[PDB]
Parts: sequence; C-alpha cells; structure tokens
Amino acid sequence: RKQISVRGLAGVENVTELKKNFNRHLHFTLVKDRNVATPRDYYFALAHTVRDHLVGRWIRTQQHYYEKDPKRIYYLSLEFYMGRTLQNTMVNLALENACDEATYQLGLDMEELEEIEEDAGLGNGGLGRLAACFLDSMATLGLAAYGYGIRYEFGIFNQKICGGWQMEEADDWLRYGNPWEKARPEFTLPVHFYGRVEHTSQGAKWVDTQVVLAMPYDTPVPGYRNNVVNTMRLWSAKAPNDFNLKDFNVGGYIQAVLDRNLAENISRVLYPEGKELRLKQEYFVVAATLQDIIRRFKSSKFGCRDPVRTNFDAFPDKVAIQLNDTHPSLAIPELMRVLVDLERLDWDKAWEVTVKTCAYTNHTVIPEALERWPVHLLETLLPRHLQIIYEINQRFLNRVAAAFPGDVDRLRRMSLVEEGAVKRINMAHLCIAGSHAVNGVARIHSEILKKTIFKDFYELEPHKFQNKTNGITPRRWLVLCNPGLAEIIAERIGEEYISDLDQLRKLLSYVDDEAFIRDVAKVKQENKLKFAAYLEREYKVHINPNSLFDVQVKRIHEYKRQLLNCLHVITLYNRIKKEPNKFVVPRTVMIGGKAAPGYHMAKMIIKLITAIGDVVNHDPVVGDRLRVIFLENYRVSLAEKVIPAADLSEQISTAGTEASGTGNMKFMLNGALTIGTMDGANVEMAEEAGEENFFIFGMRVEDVDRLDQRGYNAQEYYDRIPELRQIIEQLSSGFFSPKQPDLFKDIVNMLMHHDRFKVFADYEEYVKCQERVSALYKNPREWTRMVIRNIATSGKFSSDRTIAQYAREIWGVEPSRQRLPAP
Amino acid sequence: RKQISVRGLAGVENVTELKKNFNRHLHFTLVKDRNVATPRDYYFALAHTVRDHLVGRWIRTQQHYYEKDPKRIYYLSLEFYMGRTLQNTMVNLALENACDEATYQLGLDMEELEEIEEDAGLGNGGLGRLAACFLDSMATLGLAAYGYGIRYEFGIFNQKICGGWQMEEADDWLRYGNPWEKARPEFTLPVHFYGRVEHTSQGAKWVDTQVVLAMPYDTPVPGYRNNVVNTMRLWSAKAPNDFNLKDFNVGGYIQAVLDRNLAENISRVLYPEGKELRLKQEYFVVAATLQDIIRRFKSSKFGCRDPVRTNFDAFPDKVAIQLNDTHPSLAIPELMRVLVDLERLDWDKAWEVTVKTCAYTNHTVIPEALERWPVHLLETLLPRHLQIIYEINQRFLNRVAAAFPGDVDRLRRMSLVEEGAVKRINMAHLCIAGSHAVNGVARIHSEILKKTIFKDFYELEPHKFQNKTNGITPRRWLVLCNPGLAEIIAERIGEEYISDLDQLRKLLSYVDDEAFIRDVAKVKQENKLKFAAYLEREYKVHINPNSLFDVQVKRIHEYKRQLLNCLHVITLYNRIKKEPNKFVVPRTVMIGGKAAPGYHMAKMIIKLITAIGDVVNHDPVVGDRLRVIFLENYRVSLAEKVIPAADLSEQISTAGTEASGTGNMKFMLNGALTIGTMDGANVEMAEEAGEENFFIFGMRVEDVDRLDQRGYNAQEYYDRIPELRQIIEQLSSGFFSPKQPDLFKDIVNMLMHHDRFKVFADYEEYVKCQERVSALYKNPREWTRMVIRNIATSGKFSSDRTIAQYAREIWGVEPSRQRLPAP
Ligand SMILES: Nc1ncnc2c1ncn2[C@@H]1O[C@H](COP(=O)(O)O)[C@@H](O)[C@H]1O
Ligand SMILES: Nc1ncnc2c1ncn2[C@@H]1O[C@H](COP(=O)(O)O)[C@@H](O)[C@H]1O
Ligand SMILES: *Cc1c(COP(=O)(O)O)cnc(C)c1O
Ligand SMILES: *Cc1c(COP(=O)(O)O)cnc(C)c1O
Repeated sequence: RKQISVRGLAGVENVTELKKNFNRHLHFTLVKDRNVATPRDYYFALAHTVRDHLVGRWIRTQQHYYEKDPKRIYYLSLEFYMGRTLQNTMVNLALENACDEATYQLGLDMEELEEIEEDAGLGNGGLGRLAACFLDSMATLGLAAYGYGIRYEFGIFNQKICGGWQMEEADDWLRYGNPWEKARPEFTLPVHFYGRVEHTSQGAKWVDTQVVLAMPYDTPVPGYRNNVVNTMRLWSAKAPNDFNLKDFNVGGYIQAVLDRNLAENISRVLYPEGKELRLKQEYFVVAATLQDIIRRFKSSKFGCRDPVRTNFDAFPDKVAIQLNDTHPSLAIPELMRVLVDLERLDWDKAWEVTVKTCAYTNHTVIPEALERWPVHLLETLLPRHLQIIYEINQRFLNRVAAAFPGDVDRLRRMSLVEEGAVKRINMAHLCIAGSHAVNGVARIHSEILKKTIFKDFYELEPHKFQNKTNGITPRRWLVLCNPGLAEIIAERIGEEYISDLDQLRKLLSYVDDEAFIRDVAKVKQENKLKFAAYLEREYKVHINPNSLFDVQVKRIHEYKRQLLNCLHVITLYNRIKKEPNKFVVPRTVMIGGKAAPGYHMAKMIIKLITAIGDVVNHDPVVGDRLRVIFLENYRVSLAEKVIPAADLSEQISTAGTEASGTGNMKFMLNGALTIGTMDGANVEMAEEAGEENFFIFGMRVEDVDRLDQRGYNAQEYYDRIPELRQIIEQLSSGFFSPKQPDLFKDIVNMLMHHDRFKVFADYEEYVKCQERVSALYKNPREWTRMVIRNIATSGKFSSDRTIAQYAREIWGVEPSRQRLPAP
Repeated sequence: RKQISVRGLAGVENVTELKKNFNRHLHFTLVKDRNVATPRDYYFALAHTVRDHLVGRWIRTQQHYYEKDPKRIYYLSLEFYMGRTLQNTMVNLALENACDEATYQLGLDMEELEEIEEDAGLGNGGLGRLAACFLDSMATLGLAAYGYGIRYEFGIFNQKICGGWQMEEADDWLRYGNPWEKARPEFTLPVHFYGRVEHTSQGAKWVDTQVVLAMPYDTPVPGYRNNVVNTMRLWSAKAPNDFNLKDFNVGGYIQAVLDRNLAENISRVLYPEGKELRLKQEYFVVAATLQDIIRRFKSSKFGCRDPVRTNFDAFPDKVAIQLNDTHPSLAIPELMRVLVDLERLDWDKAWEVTVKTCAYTNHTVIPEALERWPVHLLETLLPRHLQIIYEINQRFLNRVAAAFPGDVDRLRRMSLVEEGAVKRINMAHLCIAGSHAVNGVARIHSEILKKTIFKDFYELEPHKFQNKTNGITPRRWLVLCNPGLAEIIAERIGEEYISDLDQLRKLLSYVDDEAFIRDVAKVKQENKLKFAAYLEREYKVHINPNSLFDVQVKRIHEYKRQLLNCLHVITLYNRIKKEPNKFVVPRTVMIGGKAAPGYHMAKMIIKLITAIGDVVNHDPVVGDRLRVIFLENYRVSLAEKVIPAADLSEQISTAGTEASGTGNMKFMLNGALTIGTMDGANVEMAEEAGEENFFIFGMRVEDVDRLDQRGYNAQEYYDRIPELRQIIEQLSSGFFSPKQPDLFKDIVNMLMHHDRFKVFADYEEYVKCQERVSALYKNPREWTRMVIRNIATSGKFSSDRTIAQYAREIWGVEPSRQRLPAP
C-alpha cells in the first residue's frame, strides 16, 4: 500500500528519458500522432514533459509542509499576470538545456514552440504582475505560501491597432486547454449570495440564499533551483445545474437561464466603478478561499492537534491571509461570519483572531480611488455581511472614542460607513480596522499613507503601519528575458546573485573597465538586434538598429504622460525637419500599453501616437533619424522581449501620482537608464544608483501642490514656449491628420484649457533634460559606464527582498535558501 | 521527426511496468497522492494505465487504415449504450489478469475500482446496446468502421424508486470527467440552422443561418485480442460565444443568452415527439458527421486518386453510411445537399451516390411508430433540406408511375408527404428512396416489412430488402459478465469459441457427461449466490440462492407485459396461502425496468410490484417460497449482473408486438431458460434450440387476430376463471394497496375494459406453463441438460454473425478476424 509513491517515475535530466516522456505525452496523453500533430501539439507535448517534473517536486514540497506544519501564507489577489510558463519552468527547474537537446534530435525547434504559448490571461496590470513575482520569490525563499484568485476564461481583452485605432480583440487564451492547471471537481464548494438573516437563539441564520459553485484549478509554481513547488489555486464558477426541473422552480419558467449565465460569469472576465458583478467576484473568490483555509487548518494535523476546538486560538500562528489592494477585503467580515455564525467563537474571540490573521498592501495614492461599495448593494447580495460590517465599525468607533474623547469629527472622518449622496462603505477603512499591519508599497507612498491619507488611523494605531517596497523577480526579469546579460554578470561574481540580487553591487568594481564595458554593451547589442528583427516579422516598421530606444510601456492614461512624450517627438520631428542635416542622435521612440475601454482620452492618445507614426515615418527628411512606434498588445511576454532592448526608460508621470512602479525597476536592471520625475520608487532607484546616475527631472510634489494653490493656466506656457506654440498649432491645422484635421481637437482643449496633470508645466524642462541624454548617448563609453553603475544598484529591488521583509516584520516566518531534497 | 514514434512505450503484460505506470498516473496525471487519494482517484489511475495500451493500438490501427485505405463504414445512430469500459478494455486486451496482480500488490481490490466507474450514460435502450454491440464486433472482424452519435452530457435519467414510485433522478455521468474520451477542440465543425435558401445562376445558397458548432470527443473501441481499436466520435453542441460584443447584437439586448442555451441542449439530454429539439439533434449529428466523412474521403489518399471529381463516383466504393433507424435519415437530403450545392455534381450523379451509399436498418413492428416531421418545421429550420426532400419525392413518384402506370393510389401511398390536418414527410419512406438496402432485424419482422408496411416499396424494389438478425457479443455478454460459465466452457472446447460462438455446438457432446452437468450448475449457483449478496448490499431484502430466480428486465410498458407477470405472482402467492403446507418450488421473482417519464400506466405497474412485494415479502406464511423485487434502475452494469444469475427469462410479450429483442439472446448464452410467447426472437431462438428446450406458450399471432376479429370481451375471461376473479378483486378491494385501496383502479379498469394486449387471454396457458416450469427445476440434472442444449445453440446470436452478414451483403467488405501486429 505505501507501494504507491513518487520515488522512481521521472529519471529527470536524461535527454533520453525526456524524449521518452515527450513521445509518451504526444501519443497517449494528447491521443495524437506525428502524421497529424501541429506545432501546438508538440508544444503541449513539451509542456507536459516539463510538467511531470514540477508535480514530482510539488507532491514532495506539499507533503513536506504537512509534516513540518508551517505557517501557511495565503496571498489573496483578483489578478495574477503570469504569462508563459514553459521557459520559466525550465530555467527554474534546471531543465533548460536538456529540453533543447531533445527537441533538436526530434527535429523540432524549441523556440518555435514556446512562442506558441498564450500569455496566461489571469492578470491585467502591475497589481497582478507584482503578485506573480511574489509567488516565485515566496517559493524560492521556501515559505509555505499559496496564491489565490479567480480563473478568468477570457483573461482581459487583447489589443488590436485597427486603423491605428484600438479594437480590443477577445482573449480566450484557454480555448485549447492549459497543460499547467489541473481541475479539481472533488473540491467544489458553495459561494452563497442574496438571502435573508433570521436572528435565531444561538445567533442567526442566513436563509434562502442563491448559491453558485466554486470549483478550483491548481497550477504549481517552482522556486529557483531549490525544488519547492507551491500551489496557485484559481477558482471557477459553475452554476447549480438542476436546470430542467430540480427544485420545481423551473418548469414554471426558465428564467434560471439567467442564474446559469450570470453566476457563470463571475469567472468569465477580468475588468480592464459600481457593479453588482465586480462585488459578486470579490465575495466569490474570498468565500471559497476561506472555505479552503479553515479546511487545511482544521485537518493539517489539527484534527490530530486540536487542544482547543481545532481552534482558531492558534489560527494566527498557523495561517496568514494577505489582502492585495482593497479587492479581497471581504475576507475580514467573512472570517467573522464563518467564525461566529458557523462555528460559534464569541464575537471578541473571533475578532482577535481576524486582526491577528490579516494584512493589507495598499496600492492607491489618491483617496478618490479607494474602493467603496453602496450599502444597498451590500445589503442586497450580502445581507449578513452588512450586519457584520456595521458591528465591527461600531466597535471601532467605541475604541476611537476612548482614545480621543470628543473629537466628534474624528468619529465621522474615520467610520466604515460614509454618508453622502448614497451611504457607502469604505473598504480600506474596513481593512485597516481589520488587519494587524497595513503597508504601503513605496518609501514615499507609505509616508503619505501615514501623514495624510490614513493619518487618523495612523494616530490611533501607529504600530500597524509599515513599508514593503515593490520588486521584480530576477529570474523572469533578468535571466529569462536577458540571458547573456545574466551570463557576463555571473561570470564576474557567482550564481548566488539571481537569488541574492544586491551582490550585483560587486560589479561596481568594474565601472571603468573597458572589458565589462564592450561586454555589457555586447549583450545589449544582441538584445537590440533580436528585438530589431521581431518588429518586422511580428508587425513591420523600419527601425535603424543604431538608434536611441526611448521606451515607455505603461497603462495609457493622462497621469502617466504619453502626451508630453508625443509633444517632445513632435518637437524633434520639426527640429530634424527645419534643420534637415543637423547632427542629432537618432531615437526610435516606442510607446506601448493598452487603453481602458470606453475611456475616450486614452483611446484618443493612442490615435495621436499612431498618427505621428505615419507622418514622420514616411517623411523623407527624417530618413532614419526619428521613428515613432505604438507597441500593439503590449503584455508580459512583450515586456520580456522589449525591456532587454531598452536604452532609455521613460518614467514621466506627474509628481505625486505614482504609488511605486515596477516596470521601472525592470528597465534599471536590464541596463536601461531611466528618464523620469521624482515619483513613487523612481526615488529609491536614485538612493542607490546615485542622483547623477539617473535623469530625474521636472516638478517634484511641492511645485504641483504650489501650482494647484496659485492656479495653473496652460495658456501662459503656450504663449512663451515657442516650439510648443508651433506644434499645438500644427495639431489643430490637422498636420497630423489631413482627413479629419479637426480630429485631435479634444487633445488640444484638454491641454490648452483643462489639464489636471500639468503636461505643459513639465514640457520645458523635459526637452532640455532629454538633450542631456542625447549628449550622453553619443559618448558611448560614459553612456555604458552609467548603464553598469545602474545594474550594480538593482539589488534592493528583488521580490526576494520584499518577500523576505513581508516574511520578517508581518508574517512571522523566516526565509530559507535551502534546496529541498528529492524527486 | 521520425524519432517521434509509437515504438517504445510497451511494457504490456509486465506487472512491474503496469504498477510503475499506475503510479505515474496517480502522481503526475491525476496530480494526486496516496495521502490524499480516494477510491475514485484509484479507479481513475487504473483507467489511464490501460488507456496507454488502448490509444497506442488505436494510433497503429488508424495509421493502418490510411496506409491500406479500406472502405470505411460509418454507423450513425443517436444512442450508444456503451456501459462501462475498464474490465472490457482489459479482457479484449488480455490485461485482465495483469491488472489484478499489479493492484493486488498495491493493496487495492480490482472489483472495488470497477464499481466506481459510471456506466457510459450514452444511451437508453435496445437500439443503443445493439449499436455498441455491433461496434465491438465491427472491430473483432477487422472493419474500418467508425461510431458517430451524440454525446449526452446528462444522459437519460437514473431511475430511483421513492416508496414505490418512479422518481427520475439525472445522469450526469460526466460529473467527474470520463478517462476514455479525449475532447478534440481542434476539430470543431459548424452545423447550420434556419436561414433562407437564396437561388442564383448555378444553384442555391442557404444564407442567413444560425450556426451551432459541433465539437467532437473520441473514445477508442477495442476488438477482442486482434489489436484493432476503432473510433466512436461523439459530437457536443457548443454555441459560438462572441455573444458579449461581436456582431453588435448583445449590448442592445442579451436575450441572446437563449441562443447559447438552446444551442447547448442539443447535447444536454436524451429522450425517454414533434420537438424542434429532437429534430435539431438528429440533423446536428448528421451535418456534423458528413463533414468528417467527406473530409476523410477527400484526404485518404483520394486527393491522390482523384482522376475525376475526387469522384464522388468512387465515393460509395470507399464509404458506407448505416442509418440505424429513421433518426439519421437527414443523412440522405444532407449528403445530397453538400454534393449538389457545394461541390456541383448534377442531381442524377449525386442521387446515384446517395443511393449506392446509404443503407437503412428498421426496428419497428408497426406502421404507427414511423417518424414523420411536419413540413412547417422542416421549412422553418431546415429550408434547403425541405426543397431536396421535395425533388427527391417528385422524382420517386415518377419511377413509381412509370412502373405502375395508372395506379394513382400507389402514388399517394408512396409519397414522402403525408396528407391531412398537418402535412408530414414520412421519414421512413425517405430512407427507402435514398438507401440501396432496407433490412429487418429478425426473419418475421423483415417479413411483415415486405408483406405489410412497405410491400408497395417491396414491389417497386425487391432487391433492397434484406434481413439481418440482431445479436449480442459473446465478449461482453458471456466472457466478461460471466467468466464462470465461460471457464467451464473454455476447458472442454477451447478459447476459440469467443470469436466463433457456433463452436458452442460442440457443447452438445457433453450433455451426458455428468461432470459438466454439475460444472454448469455449480457456476449458476455461484452466480445467483453472488447476486443474492448484491441484493443485501447495494440495497437489501432477504434472498434465498436455491430458489428459482425468475427474471423480467424489459422496459416497463403495457405490451411488454409485466402486468401478466404480476397477476401470475399473485396467483402463486395465494396458492402458498390457501394450503401453506403443500411444498411449492420456491421463486425469487425479480421484475426490473425503467418506465417512461410521464407514462401513467407504466408508472403504475412499477408501483404495483413495489406493493405486491411489501405484502408477500413480509408475510410469514411464505417464508421464502416466493418473493418479489423490482430492480431499481435497470442498465447495462446491472444486466451484466442479473442476466448471469437468472434461471427463467420472462419474455412474455403479446404475440405480433416485438420485432427482435437482444435481451432474449443474453439469457440463453448464460444458461437460463426462456418462457414466452411465439413472437420475433423467441421464434429463432426456439428454432436453433428445439421447441422442447424452450417454454413457448400463449396466443400465437393467428390467435390474437382471431380474438380481435371477434372482439376481445375480457369480461368473459374474468367470468370463467376463478383464480383470476380472485386476483382481480384482490387489487381493487385494495389488498395490495391498503392505505389507499382505490389506488390501483386505473389498472383494474384498464385491464377489465381497455387492455389492448389481452393480458387475460394469456393468463391460463401461461400460469399452466409456469406449473411445467417448476416441474423441471425440481429435477436439477435434467434442468441443467436443457440448459446445456440451450447454451450450445446460441452461436447464431453473436453480433459477429450479424455484422459479418452486414459486411458481406450490404457494406460490401469481407470480415477479417486477423490480428493486426501492434504496437
Ligand atoms: N495529511 C497529509 N499528509 C501528507 N501529505 C498531505 C496530506 N494532505 C495533503 N497532502 C499533500 O499536500 C497536497 C495539498 O493538499 P491540500 O491541502 O489538501 O490541497 C496534496 O496533493 C498532497 O501532496
Ligand atoms: N494521412 C495519415 N497518415 C497516417 N496516419 C494518419 C493519417 N491521417 C490520420 N492518421 C491517423 O489516424 C488517426 C485518426 O484520423 P482521423 O481519421 O483524421 O480521425 C490520426 O490521429 C492519426 O493517428
Ligand atoms: C512590469 C510590467 C508592467 C509595469 O508597469 P509600471 O507602471 O511600470 O509598473 C506593465 N506590464 C507588464 C506586462 C509588466 O510585466
Ligand atoms: C440488452 C439490453 C436491453 C435490451 O432490451 P430488450 O427489450 O430485452 O431487447 C435493454 N436494456 C439493457 C440494459 C440491455 O443491456
């Protein structure tokens, strides 16, 4: 009977057993054959050849956690922007070299097959690109960690630039399956909605609820070469399917067609304000996921080690729930509904355990953006929960009162219930009330979380508030995407560095060396060529490989400032034009990002970018000195390509608007010099790299605050700054739009008359700051020289570090660089 | 690339290797582990170790067929009562033994695992077992045959008796997945619907349609020990899901949630009338299947052997289409459709092909059941197909007029358009006009086919009419469900009988060797014993293994006659009670059937046996001399159980009603005597066996037609017989009802006043025949020698015969029982 084991069925590295398991998977798993198989089959055969390995490990790893009994740290997040798992599972799992050999024999090119893979559409942006690094670093630093989210079938829309206009093409990545997940019908749990609270003798009962079924999908995550593979668990909604007659509800009328569908689309789609479905999604994921946690808590050796009712008395010791942005906050009242209505812990016992079990990483800098739901929305689909949210609140305000008697305005400033045109619930005030630690995500950002935005709460409980600066994984953002540059670097100092990133600091020691100079600039050369090429096979252009590579690949939005960036390109265009032969450096200026559907200004801004695009790039006198490029359907595996070929990172937001910034870091480590303003974490990048080593410019927060105070008038800059005057008049004449000259009319007025973000305010400095970079480009030695200084600096930006810190101050778990044994 | 082979994954009989592979599937496929695996997970581990051995073979067979390029025979049928695939994958592959040594060692009882598997809920009755049966033999006699039907998600209902009442529960057999099927998302086809035939220049176009997509699953089907595994490909309907934006349809209104849901349920469930669902199911599977059929055609080197059109002239030579019943009849206007509209064959050529290519099989005894669809549905949804059923009709009544110049009534009798209040297409007439073979399913059924229902069709084309007689398969129905009798038989005459069951005649030589006489009977007593255990362990009662186990397991219906069998179990009961003391040959009557949703009489007859039971079964005076049990939810996995264990075979239909009856044949092979009326398959069975070895009885057909001519006054029968007068007043005063006495009224009155099937006429001679049934039982030597004279004579009843008659006479290929190497 123990006879059934993991101990002999993967003979791992051998390029013989790898051909064996591939050919096995192609024929028997995939129930296909070489006379029929397409690239996509051979790719699936390869993904299972690498997947057999991963679950060897994963069964061992998990089983390990059941004996050792660690604190389980459950990351809740409604986005998980992973994006391709073949290559990453090969470099982390060691297997990279063997896979290339097996396919080489087999007559298949491995690289052909990895670009076959669809970006795991489970995330949309950085809140979920973050969560993803957090998942790989946690497992690398051997913590019994677990990511939890919803499965999205349709991800989040795909971008298509039709007519140089944005059409969101749909992304059902999943319509051929996913060789890395494993459905689990066996662990299908109810998520309840609507219903009615009866108050009954031993508390209450939440009766006549509608029910939707949550059904899980484990996908496993390897850690860099240490054999710990942990469990990402995504849920899917599947309706009750009694739908024909069961309950004698149907028959009468099949408006249950709508139960089936509405419920079924709690999994269908990631969002891109108020909606019963966003909130449906948010109750869904956290009900299900808490049902799981109570279950490994009750059984993981605790059906054994009960002493106290397999009690939650020891729940915060053993289990750790982390809230990523406000979207999971319903974990706080659900655990309080679960703990008191379902078991029976007295209210206080329950709360003690909630505040001890949770934490909340904040990603919002401006307070209008904190999630807040209508009480008539809460009281309709989550009735018991609104009761719980009202009682927590009450108790919080009694505690505020003991601590500040008579500051009556405090009581209403701090409440969970917000009065107004519509009485609301403020979800961040729920989390701070309900976690034992609140951390922001940037030096600067957690400061203002203390000083202005959460200050009353920071005054009532100063302990709670912490910092935990955002970082990249060195694996995906340094080795996968920048292989040779990982190489030349390891040469000089070891292999501990991809798992101990500030050792990059030893490269300091090479700043003047004309070897690591041509070295580093060689891998960058390689990189800019591979990327030179992709652009006219996937998509078509005419680069000049020599040129500056001005990259900005950010969510398209007003505060992010691709508008000033195009103003500079129009400036340059016209400068190359009026001075037809003037030696200036070249710059391939590429802006990439998806808009946000039915947001007119971001849809227009891309129209600007792909309007300049035709004009200047089909101007003769430009030739190859100026190039503008919109990167269509910019996503994680397009980051990995393009960040490698970056020279100049653009980081132009308005100061005070970014709460951190992760694409930022990614450019610094791949030897991409940042331009940018003093915001979010473009600041700590400066604290190590050195202010000189960084093109930090324009307004800081003070001057915007001071310009908001003295009234900002855009006309006044237009009338002084002379090439500005010129290019706005160009935009209105319909220079960049002969067929509808009128077309860009609203970008003009936006700027001219009503701009919140002060683009023109930082124009002036920007053209002269960008002139600093184009003296320096063409001082190639010193150019590279600052690029090395940059990389050695990168180290504090590894998720390794952030997890290690979340590990140490909040979670209460020590990191670990040990390799687990086995297969 | 040729290194991508089937060659090396073949440990086959190696128990060492089979255990290593159960293990790979539990840890790396199912991604589960011994700490957390359940019995189900162990079943699914085993379903996969074997599937390696199935699909390895299917790859070699399918390649084979394209290397050789055989005529391929397509069997479209809407029903495939597949019923449980593991032990039957194992015995046709010889792995039965090595799987139990490998699981013995791993500490898992194989029969346990075996009972975890759900029946393939792919069917409903006689017609779906016969399809699967033919299928198994199509494979053993080397036919390049495919099975094509509809994949029901939720089957047909599971039958559950509530207090005596049939409540239908549902059969979502697919609730945990199905290991044998691989879904083929890659091969999605559209089926068109509604739309509008727009006519132009060359020909017509069906424009503006609704499109549903048919998505296929493949399940390999293994022929006994010859290593040929063929294909059953079921289609699952799936709505296009651009419904969210595309078309611009939704946004305006998502009442399109209905398209999706009406589309989905072309597959959501089987039937149990003039439903557009029914008709959308029948058409679905036809449009879907003919696409793969012209696809394989145009591929299977018929690109190569084009010479003229990739000529559909040569199409019947490499294709065959079998319309098992009226249901795939749209296969004839649809093959025409593709051929004249899409290709551009002229009508006459195409008709030559659709006629040389289809072959109808009929299962009816009577005129009334023939499928007939109102023109207004064919015109609503299937507009182009209505126009071709009309030119086909139009041309046909010309051949008929030319050949019967002047008989007008024959033209209105052969018409494919039934006339009256509502205008129908008689879909059986279609099939005879497009097929080139029309065939019964028994000698007399085929006879009333050329003498009554289609005699004018028999007069216009005598050559098309055939007979082919149903058969069981000795692999499932003897080897698999009763290895015991199959062991005592295999020693005396050899294993060669399983592929050639007329070698069972040799058993006659041992009629008087008294070892076999007690061997045969040892097995039946062991069988009945095993099943008596089931009756106390999946549900319960108090059995007696020695009693005459009497069985009837047919659908519950008035003509199939279990109410006769009730009146006789209540005759017999009364007798144990007038004189308790007179020994009476004890019986355990078991009647089991699924009634039919919303058939009141059938719902009523079941509630009688679960009543007749409660009374006699509890009454002390009986002991265990007679008991009654209704078998809950008859289905192939129970038939494999109860048919082994039966003595009596209740084949009591009214004479003239039944056309063949596969059930009949299952009983004989498993050594059970038959009691029954001289209808359909009681005829040929009694003929190979001798009427002395059979318990034929009752109103012959002649007899019934006389009683009909004089008017069956049932009352007179009531008034001559006392033991009946007795049991009639019994029901009515409420003896078997008592809490609601009047409860059986509509049965008493049915019987007395409107019994279409003359249940009282066959009372007398039947209960007398049962008195001579119980005589023999009380003489086991001779009982078992009439059982030897029975088993030995089954031969004619293997489906390998029926299929051979079919390969050779209709499809036009010769069988092959040859071993194909593999793997
Ligand atoms: N009681 C247990 N003892 C050992 N390993 C276990 C146990 N329960 C679960 N596991 C392992 O942990 C994995 C995750 O378990 P679960 O927490 O049930 O999702 C399983 O796939 C097993 O590999
Ligand atoms: N042209 C071919 N040559 C060899 N094998 C083939 C060919 N076409 C199909 N097959 C095999 O037959 C199987 C079933 O083919 P199909 O008839 O397309 O369902 C495929 O999976 C292959 O294993
Ligand atoms: C890292 C990353 C980003 C980062 O955006 P920032 O605003 O720079 O933090 C965006 N998209 C993808 C796909 C990424 O991997
Ligand atoms: C063989 C079989 C039948 C056939 O029914 P008859 O009326 O006996 O021909 C019905 N149900 C099941 C489960 C069978 O296997």
